[PDB]
Amino acid sequence: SDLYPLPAPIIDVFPDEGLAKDMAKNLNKDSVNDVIDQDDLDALTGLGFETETITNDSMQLLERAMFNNVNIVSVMEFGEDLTEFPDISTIPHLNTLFFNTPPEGVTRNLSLPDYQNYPEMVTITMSGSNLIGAIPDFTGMPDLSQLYMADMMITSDDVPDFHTIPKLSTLDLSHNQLTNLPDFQNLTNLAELNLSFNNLTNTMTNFTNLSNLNNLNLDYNHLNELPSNVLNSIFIENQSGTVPDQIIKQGETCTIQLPIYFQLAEINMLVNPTVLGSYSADIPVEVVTTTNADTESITLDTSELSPGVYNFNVQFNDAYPITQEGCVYDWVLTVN
Repeated sequence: SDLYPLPAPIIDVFPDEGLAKDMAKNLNKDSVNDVIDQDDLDALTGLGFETETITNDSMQLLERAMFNNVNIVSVMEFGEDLTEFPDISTIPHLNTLFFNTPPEGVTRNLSLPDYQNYPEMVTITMSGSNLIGAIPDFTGMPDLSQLYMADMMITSDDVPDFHTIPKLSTLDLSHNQLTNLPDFQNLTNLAELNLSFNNLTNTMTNFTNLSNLNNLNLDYNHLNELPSNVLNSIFIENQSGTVPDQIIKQGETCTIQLPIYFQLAEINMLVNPTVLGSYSADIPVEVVTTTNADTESITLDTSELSPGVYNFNVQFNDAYPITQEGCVYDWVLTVN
């Protein structure tokens, strides 16, 4: 069944320099010429890989040995020609697959198979590498409970409405460029959903069926308004957006709508209640600023301004040391 017969040298069981070297290290043997038996493999519970010459093809050579007790695989370092960890039948009890993120300014690409041979899989982590294609709607991992796919250049078309992973409690899609999200129908046990550092703008999906959600990280997105069904679970400290431009007659005040402020306020997620309305100049110019909760509007006293074109903003949740951006919303106000 492809299984090389034992006893035999590592380099003969695993006929690629890179893979053999790593396998030597995994088995605690000094040489790729060192002889291994089945007991040596039965004692393994984890497999690390770091030699960058390993390819998708080389890594398949792993189905030449039976790994009865390995429950974790960790790709700590890897080259361009390793683009996925394969779907082999020799790791029956694998619980965890982990790609470490590459070094600084090092681009790697990874795809994610619809794995059939790891039915006991619980955690997958591929963060830090560009996703090739899309995330499959997984069929063969009925116990998958954590999935980390941050910093992969994921777009909304890459994310399916996952049907066959009902036990998932954590999902990390942070540091991607998501503009929209599926309203998930069978993630009824999802507890944590991380969507920080994305491109969610104005509004997003108001999740109908996330029965067990505790934590929805929306930090560093561009929402004007938060999804009411999951408000308790939201965390935001920073947020940057715009509100629509306006034209007013000289001497009038300016009022904007901004439900996010009062939503955050309601949920005790404002570090600092004060709102600072201001327009730009050599040094930015402050203006008196008040909040009406019933209309979820903020009013700026723009009544002293001469006719012109003004780059306005509102700022709130400022607590410089620990926030870092605060919440900001810009717009152009024309006064005539």
